[PDB]
Amino acid sequence: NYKCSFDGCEKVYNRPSLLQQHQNSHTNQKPYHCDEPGCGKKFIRPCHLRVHKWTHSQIKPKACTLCQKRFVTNQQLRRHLNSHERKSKL
Amino acid sequence: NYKCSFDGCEKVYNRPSLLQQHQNSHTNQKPYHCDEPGCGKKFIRPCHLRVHKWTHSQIKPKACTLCQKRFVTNQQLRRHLNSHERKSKLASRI
DNA sequence: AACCTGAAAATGATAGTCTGCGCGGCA
DNA sequence: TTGCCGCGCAGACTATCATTTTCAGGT
DNA sequence: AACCTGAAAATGATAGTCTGCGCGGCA
DNA sequence: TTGCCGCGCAGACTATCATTTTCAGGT
Ligand SMILES: [Zn+2]
Ligand SMILES: [Zn+2]
Ligand SMILES: [Zn+2]
Ligand SMILES: [Zn+2]
Ligand SMILES: [Zn+2]
Ligand SMILES: [Zn+2]
Repeated sequence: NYKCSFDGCEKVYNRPSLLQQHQNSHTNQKPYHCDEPGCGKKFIRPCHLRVHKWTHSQIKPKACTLCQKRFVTNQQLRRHLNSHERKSKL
Repeated sequence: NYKCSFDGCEKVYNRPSLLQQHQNSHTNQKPYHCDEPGCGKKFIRPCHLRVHKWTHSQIKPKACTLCQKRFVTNQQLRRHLNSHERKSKLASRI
């Protein structure tokens, strides 16, 4: 496997990529750049950037059947629907 | 909560003791010493020493139902019983 | 009331971890 | 031709925290 | 064969992390 | 007495590596 050389970490990952992404956390390195005009945000991991890029699309992917609002994560949508339900109850 | 001030660490623990024990990693400190004649081993955490002290005690805690041998960790005993099972099965197939 | 005010909830963005896939390399 | 393995990839989750919006209390 | 010999397995010790408990301090 | 909150401990775990013992290979 692959272990972290950091002073007191002692973490282990089963892939080189995972170790490099973990180590970028100690070195505050964010290889994955948003190629979007005006953003210049950077991220440790490719998933983080794949998700960030949705903030720029005019129409966000996940939709609310009720209020037509749109969202990015599933968790965003579920939290929003639980707010709708808690609101109905009141 | 409790965060590590060390550069680029970014660990977090929910108790002072936990933070202090992590910080023993940076300072290479082993506060908890074995008070046993001739041992003089040292440890980062109190649990590590609580576990070590069993090596000196006359009766180890975990026992084997089969061969009566005794052990320290549960993992030790689980592994030993799986050795018993592998051997019993292999000779039973034979 | 029509106010404010800070608390409470919603919303938004982003960090780590886990699963399962395909794809090349190896034997 | 094989599968067998190491590996990166893509997407999911939870958790965290900041930023906004709502909300209730007192005034 | 009964050898050795190195591989594989057993065994032992020790690092970090997670959960649940009781325990004291308060308000 | 309520709990509510911090807090350290104990038990449990995973994982790693060192040290011993077992076990087949060729001889
Ligand atoms: Zn690390
Ligand atoms: Zn961007
Ligand atoms: Zn909605
Ligand atoms: Zn640290
Ligand atoms: Zn000792
Ligand atoms: Zn036994």
